[PDB]
Amino acid sequence: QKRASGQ
Amino acid sequence: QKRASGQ
Amino acid sequence: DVFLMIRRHKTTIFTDAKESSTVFELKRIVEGILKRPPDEQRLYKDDQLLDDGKTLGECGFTSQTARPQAPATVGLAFRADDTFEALCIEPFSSPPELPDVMKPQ
Amino acid sequence: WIPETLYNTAISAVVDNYIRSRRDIRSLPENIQFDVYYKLYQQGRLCQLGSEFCELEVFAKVLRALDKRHLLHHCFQALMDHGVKVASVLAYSFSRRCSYIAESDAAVKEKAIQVGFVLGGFLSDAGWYSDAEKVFLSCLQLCTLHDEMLHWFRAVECCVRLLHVRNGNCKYHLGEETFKLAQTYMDKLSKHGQQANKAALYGELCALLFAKSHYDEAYKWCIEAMKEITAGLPVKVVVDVLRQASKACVVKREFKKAEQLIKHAVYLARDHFGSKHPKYSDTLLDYGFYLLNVDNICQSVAIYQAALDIRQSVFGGKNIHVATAHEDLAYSSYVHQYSSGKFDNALFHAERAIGIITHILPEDHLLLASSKRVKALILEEIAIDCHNKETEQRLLQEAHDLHLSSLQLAKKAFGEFNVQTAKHYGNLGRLYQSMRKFKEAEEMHIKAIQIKEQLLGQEDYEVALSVGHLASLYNYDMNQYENAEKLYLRSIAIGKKLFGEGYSGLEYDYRGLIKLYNSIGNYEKVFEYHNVLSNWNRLRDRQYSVTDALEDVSTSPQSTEEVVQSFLISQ
Amino acid sequence: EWIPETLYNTAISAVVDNYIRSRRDIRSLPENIQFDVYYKLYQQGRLCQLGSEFCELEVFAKVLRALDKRHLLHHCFQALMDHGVKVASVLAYSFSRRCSYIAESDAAVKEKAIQVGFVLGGFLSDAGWYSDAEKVFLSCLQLCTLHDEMLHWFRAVECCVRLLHVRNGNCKYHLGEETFKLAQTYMDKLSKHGQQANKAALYGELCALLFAKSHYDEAYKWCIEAMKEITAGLPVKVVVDVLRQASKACVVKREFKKAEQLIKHAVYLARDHFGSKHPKYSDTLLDYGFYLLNVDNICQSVAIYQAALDIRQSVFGGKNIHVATAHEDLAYSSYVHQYSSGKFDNALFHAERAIGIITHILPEDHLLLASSKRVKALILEEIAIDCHNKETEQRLLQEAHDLHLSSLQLAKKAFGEFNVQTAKHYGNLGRLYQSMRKFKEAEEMHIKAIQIKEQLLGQEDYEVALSVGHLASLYNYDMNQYENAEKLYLRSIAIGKKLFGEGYSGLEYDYRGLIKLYNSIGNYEKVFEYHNVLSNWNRLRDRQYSVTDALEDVSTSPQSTEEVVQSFLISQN
Amino acid sequence: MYVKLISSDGHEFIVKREHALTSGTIKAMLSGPGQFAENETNEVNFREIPSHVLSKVCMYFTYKVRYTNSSTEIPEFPIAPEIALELLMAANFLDC
Ligand SMILES: [Zn+2]
Repeated sequence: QKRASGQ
Repeated sequence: QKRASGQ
Repeated sequence: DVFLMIRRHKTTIFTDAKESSTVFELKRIVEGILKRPPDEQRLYKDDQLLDDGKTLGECGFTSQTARPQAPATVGLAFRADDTFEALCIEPFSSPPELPDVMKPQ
Repeated sequence: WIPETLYNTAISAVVDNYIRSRRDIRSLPENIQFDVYYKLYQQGRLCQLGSEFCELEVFAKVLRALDKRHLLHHCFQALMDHGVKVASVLAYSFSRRCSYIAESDAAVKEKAIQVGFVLGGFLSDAGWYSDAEKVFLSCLQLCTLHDEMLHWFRAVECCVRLLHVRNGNCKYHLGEETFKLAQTYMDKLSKHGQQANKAALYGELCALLFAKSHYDEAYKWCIEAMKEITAGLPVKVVVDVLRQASKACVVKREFKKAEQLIKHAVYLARDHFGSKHPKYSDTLLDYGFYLLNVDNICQSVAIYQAALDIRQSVFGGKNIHVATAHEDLAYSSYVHQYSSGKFDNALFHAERAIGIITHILPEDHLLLASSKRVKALILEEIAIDCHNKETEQRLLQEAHDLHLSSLQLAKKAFGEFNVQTAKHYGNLGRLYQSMRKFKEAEEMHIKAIQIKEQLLGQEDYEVALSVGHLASLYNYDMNQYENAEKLYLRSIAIGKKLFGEGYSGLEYDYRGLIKLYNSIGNYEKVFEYHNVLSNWNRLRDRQYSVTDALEDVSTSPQSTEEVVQSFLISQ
Repeated sequence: EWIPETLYNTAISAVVDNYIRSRRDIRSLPENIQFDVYYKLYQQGRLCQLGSEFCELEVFAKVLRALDKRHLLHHCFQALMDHGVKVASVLAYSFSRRCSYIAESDAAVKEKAIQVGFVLGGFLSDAGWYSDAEKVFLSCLQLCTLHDEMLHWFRAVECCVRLLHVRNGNCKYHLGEETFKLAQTYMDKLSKHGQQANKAALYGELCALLFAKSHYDEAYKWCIEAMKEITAGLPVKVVVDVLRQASKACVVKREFKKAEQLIKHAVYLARDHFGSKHPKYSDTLLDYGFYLLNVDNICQSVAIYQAALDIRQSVFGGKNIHVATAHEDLAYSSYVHQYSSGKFDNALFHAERAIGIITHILPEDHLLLASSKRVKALILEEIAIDCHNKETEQRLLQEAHDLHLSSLQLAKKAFGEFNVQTAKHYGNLGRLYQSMRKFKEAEEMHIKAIQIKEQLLGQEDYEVALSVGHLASLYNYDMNQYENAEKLYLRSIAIGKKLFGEGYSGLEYDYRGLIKLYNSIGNYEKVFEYHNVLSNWNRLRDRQYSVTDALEDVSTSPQSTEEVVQSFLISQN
Repeated sequence: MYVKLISSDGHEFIVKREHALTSGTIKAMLSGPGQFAENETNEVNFREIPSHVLSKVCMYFTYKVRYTNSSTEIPEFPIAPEIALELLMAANFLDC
């Protein structure tokens, strides 16, 4: 994936 | 569309 | 602003007086209602003479305990001819006592 | 802030003491008992209210407050949404009371019938026709046990209402029997020299024969009903006869008289009843039917939404009267937003129609067929307008099983050779056209056209519509342009004869012929039909400047006798 | 074995079947018998007959005295609310109405009303009806603020302690500070008479309030105050509440070493006194899952929430705010756990259940939606990316955008423009606009989130680290800004390795992006050494896959009360 | 400006006339042949309304008149459970 998990 | 509305 | 129920025998005068107003104005407001001079009448907060000099706030008629929802009663006697009479304040009525559903029966 | 009245404060105090004064409320005046029960509804105590309303002694006194009946219809319905079956319990209680007092004099029987009539009228006004039919059956038995003049009048007035609750319940086979009983009682009445007016009964029979798609007999009994309208009828009777007369005129292709009939019906309903009454909503629903069938679809959505918003207010959710408003608004939104492709509001209404009808009626009920048909029409157009082939197959298969269920219901109830089963045949043909199954599509359209031309003459609007559908199947798919051209010419001729050059359904035939000739040749024909289509578009843009239909009804346009007399003079 | 039924349970069925003709006489029964008749009515499905007797306050007061069978009473009450009857509001209004009448009455009647109000408000707060438990507690306070005597200050400060719990849970944070000020005023009035009430519960409730408004600096101070105020004579519920709120305040200031001890002791105390099937044990389980999710122990956090939700679906019923909070907490944990796997099937099912409950029981303009919605608005995003279609992707991203806008509007209306929750919503919107290919809007939203969060939290805070990680992912993968992405990736990596060590899960999502960056810009030595770093990270990640269940990790009596408290207090120096 | 609301028992609840016209029925009773100013206060007979409920009615009069168009939050009128039913029928009859 590109970005981290949604906060 | 190709045909008229439904009845 | 204090609300009262000036009951004598069966009448119940529903009057409103200022908190700072004295008992003499409370006796004088009956002049326009029952047309009897304030000299020949005295008030009664549960067997307590209410003299003219002392104010309504001094004798326990605070606006918290005499709100319009449940005004505080005050007795009255009209001296008859020369000697005052006892408080003959008759109770209103007994509402139909609804039975308690939790009472064992 | 303002101080709340001593009445409302005392109601709040009595309700709060409900356990200690539950039976003492029943000794209150009838205008206080209903306010206490409405406070129970408002406070959320639906269980106590449901327990009280399930008793006929309590509910009869609630029904005597006619000022706040609109408040009662939203309480009762809430109880029927609460899960307590108040309607069936009240019907059973009334049937038990009638069975108990069958052996009595004619004094208490007349009292029970009058209580029976208000209860049945409430249960049929709320939409519980299967539960109002039991009450009216008990009333009819009471009026049948004796044969005096007043009992004959009450039996006729009870078979009028029993016919009404057997029309909205889709029991069209018992409607003929009920009308025969009413006719027998009326003949016995006229034998003794006392005549009862026949407007309401003939209007209910008109609704029966229209719902069976017997439009010729429906119009005949329409004329017979309007021949029996006097100046002394109740406004409800006149309104019902006007509504059913307008519907019969519409399906008889007589929009010139249907317009005055239904506009006068809407005016009468909005005048006597009000803008938030269930009967006004019924008039709006039939007026939307009129507007949808006269190529005025854009206003019809504004009428059905007006009709539904009245019915969601007085009744609330999970009601057949709201469900009918949903399934009618869903079809009108489907027709209006057809070329636009925005079947988002249309499907949302058709989902609620099935979601309400499935809860309150059995799976084998005809009213579920019409709600399934509309959602199947909407799902088909959502299917062909999407890009996912998985969706294009799943939605098409859902529409297929919905159409087959509706066809089975219509075939079981009406028969093989009715108009309403031919409409399902035509819809199935359109579905098979969309679903790339053409051998069955041609058969379905042929069956629909043959049934609708055997019954509805040769140049009707419905047969023209099915002819246009079959012609689009031949043109765009089978490439049999010889037959498709002939069917397009037939459809164009019928549409022009019925709706004129400003018909909005002529685009699907003009473009069809344009593609037909582009496929085969005759570019002079392409040019002529192209400029005809341009003229049609210009005329449609000129006519598109429409107004609100409620304003078109206006206030006090006509008089009650004038409209009936004009209709009768115009045959 | 076919044991014949007890004569008690056989006569209960005979009494229920004869309920209508013996309904009045049932109210004149012992409390243990009378509750069992109503529980049999619920069991038989006769809710309307049961609901018409739970609406009366005095009849419901006797079934509230059956403290043993309260787990059954909660389930009956939740069945009644799902039935349609609004017994929670009816009982609250009945208590307030019958409470305003005996304001001037004697001390015994007012004491009885106060006790009935405490039991009823505690029930309605336990069941989750905070808008209805507030009215009961408001009426109890109104009784307490009549006579300025000794015990009335104690009962009023207890009322104000209970008002914070029914206002923090109802998201009435504006009234929470006022209630705390009133309670502190009454504690000062007590202190003027040489008597000090125990302030642990009030300070724990205020810590919950300040954590809810994202005031972690003040929340940590107030939980320190609450833990200093814990004594030996506190009830188990009060010390459990204080311990779990102090754990939630410690984990959000990233004092994980103290938060683990506090929450493990809280879970141990909840499991001892209350059991494994109690609402308070489930609350401690939710806070334990919050800890485990914040400390990169997500796989155990999912199982902890799954254990927490299963208690709430058994004790309570269907449409309940406690079940809804368990669903929205489990939906987010399953989301973060299955983020790499992509199996958002249970996470979406749990997020949809949470919204399907909160919308039914709360107004559309309520703050508790802003959590549930955004959780769905995360999952709907990741399903949109995983879906190969463009139509379904567009529809899901538009739905997630609507949900994120609604949640951001709710958070802005509740807290303000400069809150940490608003910063979280801005970061989520930035991620979504990155997914929606609106790169300028994504950059603006991420910059707004950074500006809001940097001043509120620390300069090198964990939330700032993950948000600069999101912004670096946007700059690297999408905006091709190859220097700002580098510096933000380095910041995120530094903060992650400073806080969680080398086992932080976001380290891989930073290293892969940074390797892609360097492959885009060159310096193959950096690429090689970061491949080595990523291999080492994978090694430490597979080594730390012990994932032993945290339910038994709290063990049996590892320490005791006023030892974990004492350790937490002494560690503050 | 005072009216004497005599109850069924005989209690003479002398309330201000401005307060009594809050109820529609008392306003109607003080119109027509009932507005004849016998003595100074108009004696209104209430042979069906007992004293224990007419006292609550007069208290409601002095409560609504005082608390009308109140800016602050208004407290509910205290109606006891034993009086609530009899004061419900008295509130309907008096149209107050
Ligand atoms: Zn119920």
